[PDB]
Amino acid sequence: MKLSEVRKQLEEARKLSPVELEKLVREKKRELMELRFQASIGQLSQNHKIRDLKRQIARLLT
RNA sequence: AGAUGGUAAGGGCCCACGGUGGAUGCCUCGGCACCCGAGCCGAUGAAGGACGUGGCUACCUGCGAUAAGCCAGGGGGAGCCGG
Ligand SMILES: [Mg+2]
Ligand SMILES: [Mg+2]
Ligand SMILES: [Mg+2]
Ligand SMILES: [Mg+2]
Ligand SMILES: [Mg+2]
Ligand SMILES: [Mg+2]
Ligand SMILES: [Mg+2]
Ligand SMILES: [Mg+2]
Ligand SMILES: [Mg+2]
Ligand SMILES: [Mg+2]
Ligand SMILES: [Mg+2]
Ligand SMILES: [Mg+2]
Ligand SMILES: [Mg+2]
Ligand SMILES: [Mg+2]
Ligand SMILES: [Mg+2]
Ligand SMILES: [Mg+2]
Ligand SMILES: [Mg+2]
Ligand SMILES: [Mg+2]
Ligand SMILES: [Mg+2]
Ligand SMILES: [Mg+2]
Repeated sequence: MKLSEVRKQLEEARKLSPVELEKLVREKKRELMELRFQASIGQLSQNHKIRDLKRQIARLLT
């Protein structure tokens, strides 16, 4: 259901849009690295966080 | 003084049981033929690949650094996160 949620947020991301798109993506990107960085060490990772964040990025990218 | 009976190191034939081997029968996601349909794709980068892509992934499948996926329109009505 998280889809309907984030979607509206993105045309909502039309304060600055292409610019905030980029700002927001870059952010989600870091969170992703921070994530897999901790995922590699083992004792700081669950799971579904990644794929959810991965696809999260995708629709932002759209 | 004479006679003709036992032994099986092993071998043979037959019976029983077993090993090995994978024929025969049954089966079938595959193949074959015909008939009907349908019949082009590419510089808006094809056909076909290489590399990559999953939290743990060797291969196959799918996909392309948005990477077993992204958006929207239909379908569908309880399961789903390929093998
Ligand atoms: Mg721009
Ligand atoms: Mg994933
Ligand atoms: Mg955009
Ligand atoms: Mg004698
Ligand atoms: Mg004997
Ligand atoms: Mg003997
Ligand atoms: Mg056998
Ligand atoms: Mg042309
Ligand atoms: Mg050109
Ligand atoms: Mg191709
Ligand atoms: Mg990999
Ligand atoms: Mg996954
Ligand atoms: Mg990984
Ligand atoms: Mg890996
Ligand atoms: Mg592959
Ligand atoms: Mg990615
Ligand atoms: Mg897929
Ligand atoms: Mg999956
Ligand atoms: Mg899983
Ligand atoms: Mg399953």
